[PDB]
Amino acid sequence: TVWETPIGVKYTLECAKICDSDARCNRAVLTNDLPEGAFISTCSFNETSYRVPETEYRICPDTDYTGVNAKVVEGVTTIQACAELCSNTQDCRKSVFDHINNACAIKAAEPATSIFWVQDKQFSTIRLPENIDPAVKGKWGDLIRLPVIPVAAYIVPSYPEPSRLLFFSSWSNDAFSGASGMTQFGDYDFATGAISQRTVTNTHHDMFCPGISQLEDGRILIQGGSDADTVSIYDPATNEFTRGPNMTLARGYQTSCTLSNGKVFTIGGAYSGERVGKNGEVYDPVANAWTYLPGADFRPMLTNDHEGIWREDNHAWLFGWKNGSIFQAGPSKDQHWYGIQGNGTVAKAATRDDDDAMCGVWVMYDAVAGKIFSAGGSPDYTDSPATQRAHITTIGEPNTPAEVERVADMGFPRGFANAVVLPDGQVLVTGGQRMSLVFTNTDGILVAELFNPETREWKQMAPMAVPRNYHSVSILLPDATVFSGGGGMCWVQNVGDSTAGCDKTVDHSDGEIFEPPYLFNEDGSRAARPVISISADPIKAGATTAALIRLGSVTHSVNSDQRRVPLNVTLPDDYGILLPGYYYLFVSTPQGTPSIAKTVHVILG
Ligand SMILES: *[C@@H]1O[C@H](CO)[C@@H](O)[C@H](O)[C@H]1NC(C)=O
Ligand SMILES: [Cu+2]
Repeated sequence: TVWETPIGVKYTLECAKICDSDARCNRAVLTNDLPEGAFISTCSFNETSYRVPETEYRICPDTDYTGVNAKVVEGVTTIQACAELCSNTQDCRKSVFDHINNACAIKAAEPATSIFWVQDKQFSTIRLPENIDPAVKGKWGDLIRLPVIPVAAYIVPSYPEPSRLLFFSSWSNDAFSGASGMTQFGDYDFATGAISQRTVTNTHHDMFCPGISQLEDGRILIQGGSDADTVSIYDPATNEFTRGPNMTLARGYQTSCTLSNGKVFTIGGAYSGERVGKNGEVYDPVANAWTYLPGADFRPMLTNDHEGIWREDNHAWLFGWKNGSIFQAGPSKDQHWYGIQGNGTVAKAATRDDDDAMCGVWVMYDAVAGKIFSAGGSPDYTDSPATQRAHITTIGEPNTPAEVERVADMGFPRGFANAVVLPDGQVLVTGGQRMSLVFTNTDGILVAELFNPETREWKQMAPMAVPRNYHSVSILLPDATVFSGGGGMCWVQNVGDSTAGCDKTVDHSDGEIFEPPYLFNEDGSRAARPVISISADPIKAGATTAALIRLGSVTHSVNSDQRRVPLNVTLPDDYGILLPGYYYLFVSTPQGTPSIAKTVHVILG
C-alpha cells in the first residue's frame, strides 16, 4: 500500500497528508524511489515554473543545493518570496527555501564553488535553468543507480562491439577492510541498461586497491590489493574468474602495464602487504609465472609524501613501450625507463615538474609519436592542494632521454581526477577536487575539461551532477561517450562489521555518461555517425580519419590499459606502439563525428 502524492512523493491517507505537510516528518502513526540524502541530476518529483512580477525560474520540491551560500536570509516564509529574492540578487542562478526554518539561501557562484543537488524533504530548490549548447559543451545524462560503488571498472571485450562494463568495490558494495576471500561486483549492459551484482569468492581475492592489466587474449589480470599476494584472471569468453600465480611480493595501490611481448610489469604497491618500497616484477601469461626483478628498483620512482613510504611507490604512470621497455611518466617529479632484462634496469628519462603529482591524470593520446598527456594530482596522497600544471611528454626510443613541455594550466586544480583519450585524441578530464582529501565531496570539480593536444589549449565542458574524487573512475564507452562514476567507500576494521557509523553522503554507488561536443551538430541535434559493416578475426600487427583505442581498466586515477593508436585510412609495425589486446575501431567524419566502435583483437607475432 503506497500513497503517491500528486507532486510524485510516496509514503508507505489521513495522517499521511498530515505528514506530507510537515517538512520534518519521515514517520507517523516516507519511501521515495531514492533515499533522503541521495544526490540527483534531475528533479525526482513534478517541478513548477515561476515568473517574477517584472518578466523565469524552475522549482524542484523536497531537494537541497549543498555548498557555500552568497547569502542566507531568515525573513522568508514562502518559495515564491525566496524566488523573488534570487531575481533581486546579482549573479543568483540557484537558491534554496528551507520549509522548517523559513530561510532562503542564495547559492554562491559556479564554477568558483561546486554546488550539489540532494533529495531532502526539509527544502525546495529554485534555479535559472542554464542554456547549455551541446555543440560547444557536450551533454550529461542522468544518474544510473548501481548495486556496488564502482571503485574499479573495465570494458568486457566482445564482438562486434563490447556491450558490458564490470566494476567492483571490496568485500562489501560500499565498504572495505583488509583481506577477505571475496569482492562485490556489478555488471552493466549499456545496450539494454541491464545491471546485476555478484560476490566473487572462488579466487579467494578481495580485489580492492589492485593492479589491472588486459593481457593479449583480452583476459584482465587483477593483482593484489586487500588480498595483497592473490592474483585473479577474468576470462571474457566464460565471464568466470581464475586464480593466477601469487605475485612474488604482496602489493596494493601499485600500477601494472602489459608490455610489447604480452608480459605484465608491476612496480611499487606499499599500501598492502609489507609497508616498504616494492621493487618491480613481471607476469608471463605463457609460463604462467611471476618473476621478481630486484634491479627494477623502486627507489628512483619514490615520491616524497608527508605519510611516508606507505604512499610514495603508489599509482606509478606506467606504459609498455618498444622491445619490452616500460616508461614511468610519474607521479614522481622525475621520469624513468624500467626494463625486465637480466634482474631489472631503471634509468632517469627526464624531469617533468618541480613537485610530485600523486593521482594526477595521465594518458598516451598519440602512440605513433609517443605523446603522453599528464595533468593535476598533488604533492601528497592526501591533505594536499592539487596542481593545475599539465605536460605533454614525448617518448622516442627506450632508454634515451624524453621530452617534457609544460602546456597550459587546467582551469581547476584536481586531485583524484580521471582521464580518457577520445577518437580525435582530445583528452577528457572528469572530476577530482581542489585539495586531495580521501573520502570527501569537498570542492569536487563538476566541470569536465577537454585538452586539445593539436592546439595545447583547454575548453570547459558541461558540468556533471556528482563529485568524482577518491575511489571514482572514468572510462571510454564503445559509442564514444565517457562513463564517470563511483566515489567514497567506508573503512570498517573487520569483514561483516556494520556500516551504520559511515558517512554515506561521500558514497556514490552510481554513474553518469557524457556525450562530447563531437556527437552534436551546431543546432544541438545528434550528428549523423559513420557506421561499419569488419572481419571478427584476430588480426596481427603490421597487417592491413580513423583511430584504434585499447579497452580501458581503471581504479585510483590509474588507466594503464588505455592507448590511442591513430591511423592512415594499415596497422603499425611496432607492438610497443600497438600494444597487443582488444581495441575500438573509431571511423569518424572529417567534421569530427565518430562511429559505434567495432572491437579489433590485435595479437602478437
Ligand atoms: C601516417 O602517415 C603519415 C604521413 O602520411 C606519417 O608521417 C605518420 O607517421 C603515419 N601515421 C601516423 C598515425 O602518424
Ligand atoms: Cu583506495
